[PDB]
Amino acid sequence: EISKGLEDVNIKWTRLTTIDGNKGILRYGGYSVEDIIASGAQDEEIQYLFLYGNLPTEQELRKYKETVQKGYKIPDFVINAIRQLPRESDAVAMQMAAVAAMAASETKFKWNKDTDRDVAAEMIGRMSAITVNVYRHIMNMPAELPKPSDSYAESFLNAAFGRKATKEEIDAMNTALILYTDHEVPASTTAGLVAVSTLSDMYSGITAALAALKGPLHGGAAEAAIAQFDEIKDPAMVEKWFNDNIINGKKRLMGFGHRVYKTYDPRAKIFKGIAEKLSSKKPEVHKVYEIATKLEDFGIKAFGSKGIYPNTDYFSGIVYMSIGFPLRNNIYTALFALSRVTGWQAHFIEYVEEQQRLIRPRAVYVGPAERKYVPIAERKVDKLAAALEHHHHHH
Amino acid sequence: EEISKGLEDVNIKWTRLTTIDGNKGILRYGGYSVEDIIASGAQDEEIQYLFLYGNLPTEQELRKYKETVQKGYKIPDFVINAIRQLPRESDAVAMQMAAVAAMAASETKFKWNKDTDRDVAAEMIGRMSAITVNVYRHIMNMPAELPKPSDSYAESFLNAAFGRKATKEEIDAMNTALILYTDHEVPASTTAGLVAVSTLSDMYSGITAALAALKGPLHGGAAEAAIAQFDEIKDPAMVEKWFNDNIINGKKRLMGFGHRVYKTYDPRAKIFKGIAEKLSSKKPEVHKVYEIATKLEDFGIKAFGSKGIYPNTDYFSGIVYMSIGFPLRNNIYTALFALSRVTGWQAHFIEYVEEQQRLIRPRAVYVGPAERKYVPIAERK
Repeated sequence: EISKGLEDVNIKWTRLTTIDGNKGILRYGGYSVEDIIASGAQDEEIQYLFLYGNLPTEQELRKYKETVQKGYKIPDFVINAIRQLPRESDAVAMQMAAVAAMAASETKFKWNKDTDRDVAAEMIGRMSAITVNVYRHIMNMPAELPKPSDSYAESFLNAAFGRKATKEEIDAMNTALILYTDHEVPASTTAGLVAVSTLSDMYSGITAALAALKGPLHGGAAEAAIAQFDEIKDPAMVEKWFNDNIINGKKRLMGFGHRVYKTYDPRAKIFKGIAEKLSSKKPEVHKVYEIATKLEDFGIKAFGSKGIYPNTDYFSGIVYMSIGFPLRNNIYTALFALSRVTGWQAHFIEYVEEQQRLIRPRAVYVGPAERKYVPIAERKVDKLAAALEHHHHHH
Repeated sequence: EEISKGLEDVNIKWTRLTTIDGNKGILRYGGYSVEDIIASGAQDEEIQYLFLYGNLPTEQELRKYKETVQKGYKIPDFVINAIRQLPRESDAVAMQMAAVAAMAASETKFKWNKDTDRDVAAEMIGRMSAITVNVYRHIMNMPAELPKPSDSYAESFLNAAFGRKATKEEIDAMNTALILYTDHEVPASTTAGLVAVSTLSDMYSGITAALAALKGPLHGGAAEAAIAQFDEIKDPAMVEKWFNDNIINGKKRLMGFGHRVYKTYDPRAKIFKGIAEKLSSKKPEVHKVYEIATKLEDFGIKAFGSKGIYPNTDYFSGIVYMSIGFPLRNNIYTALFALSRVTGWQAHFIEYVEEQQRLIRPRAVYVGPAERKYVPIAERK
């Protein structure tokens, strides 16, 4: 029997994350994300939580931040690994090309309990520097690096855009990084787990994670929802669009439904609120929000009874857009990777350090039976010669 | 709650491509034994075609196929530079990964389509040659260069890599090597790539992820490990002693022996040994390694043969590569593996996405902390 999609197959144990799909609770190391955000946590604290297993003291957090900020400095050839690419490239593909360059140069990486967390921490800073430069390259802006500031989110926004971000923007970006840190074991995490299962380096693990994330069944989810709202164009048209395209089944309602949440995504609940506030000050963005909420009611009424509700990516694009990030080049998917790099590395360490096993699944053979090899010369037989071979005079 | 450790007993897909008889020691591609394939003198292109199309090509089909592959000999300057801007101490397979990653990014119009997947794969097999040529050249501080069209892919590869006309013996050996490593089971490289294309990510990303896995020492580096082992023995008269001091006492594993499937001589090793003997005999330092290798081989077989532990493909492969002219450094042999295996990878990705597409998304068992209230940082310790 084939375990299609490895669905319901346990690839590892984890301490990091758990989801209650029926109550809609997402917990990091035991802490609910709703509680984390309501308490005003820094994303750095949640990074620390993932890498160390507990929330940091003030001093620990102070030290952790220093280590992360070392990653703000990346070599020029890593930057050039981005900028030498056609500007049309997917943003996540750009991230992949840079980390692959980085994976190649990191010849002194070793899996080691003494250094794994520092390596990962600095890499989270490098991921900010990379993402900043992916964005600038896509926008035909000069290269630049993140610099230390009061928050990791602020350092990222300010360098990405080359301006001082508002407190509200910084806060929204801080929440986004926290909300996308980890979630079960999707295809990106899984691909990375497979790579490090060979004891390949952390960077290659991330590289493989990005390769899976590039696909439209994993990446592009936040962009798809926006494209859907833009397709509707006007709020008065929502029901007509909803009828012509969703109810009769011509296309899927983007940003609805989930493999685990049979209720409202806790991440979506949080993003919706932020989306309302931030978009309210940008007339063009607020319109997208109004289209989104109007569509939301039609979706819940139609699909709510079948456990199909808004997921995290229904409103996340609107939040990113309010902050200042455009739809093009799947930039939102790159923002997802900036966040998810913490979960990825945390899972890789957990795997390699405490439950290491070479990953090597099977395939069921359903091909041709054994047959003798026929040299190319005798493969296309001359019809006339063949027919004449065992022929005799017959008239 | 049971963990499928290493996914070892999990069927991740079906395949029509490859099968192994571990008791007889037979490897079959689309029903054809590699022994029979090599004895009959097939070009690797015929085997690339067998993997991508499901049958051996006619003369006409092969001719069209070669043309598409040769288009892959021209790759953009930024793919080449994705290699050459890297430190030369970089791992060869890592250089390959960075190159394919840049390519994946530039290929913005790739779409999975039953009508075009194979032409894409064919040209990519040619690009993979172009990439490996330049990975080798960069490691050796040689100028960049591209393969040129000829009747043999193996020859186009060798002539571009070394910048000289390879002998027939060298071409044949490389052609055989490409065939022998085309596909085998579903290792971490095939698997990682399968997980990536299961999101419908592009073929190039799929290759990129496969390379990510292959870079690890539990997957890559096997040919190199065996060579390092013959070199620590240094002399052939020193073999018995080295074998007692390092193997009998369990201090290190006998490299290039044993296999998860073959409980008999690896059919790839049998073919490789013959080539290694012939090709190395003409190069004194390499011949020295072959002589160590065969002498060690006898000890291994008398000691471990009864438990079904015999020489595998990586026992002699390094000697073949060295005789052709490729050095031990930077895991170049693993890059040469990737060069061959790129056919099997793409063939598996196509088989999966076209005919058995399913998003790969396994589970993790939670064994972490129970629920706890968030504590603001002011009140910690």
